Amino acid sequence: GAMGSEPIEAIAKFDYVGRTARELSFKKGASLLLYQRASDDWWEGRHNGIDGLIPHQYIVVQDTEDGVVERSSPKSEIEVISEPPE
Repeated sequence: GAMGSEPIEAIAKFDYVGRTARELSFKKGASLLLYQRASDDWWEGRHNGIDGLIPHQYIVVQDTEDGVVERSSPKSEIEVISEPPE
């Protein structure tokens, strides 16, 4: 960064094969884009034009901004319930 509002970059450090239809598959060295931390183990992100889930333990997130703290932390309950559903 500074990244402002843009998605965070990460690189795959290990190969990963997706085990469900929601999960991205990628090879070590791949460039990944991260939109939002879903949980300690998982991100919502993008690889090769396709949005899906990416496991935290298979990647290295690139440095800096904060900023990134919002996208890097899972959304809290109180944040989600602050607005009605669509």
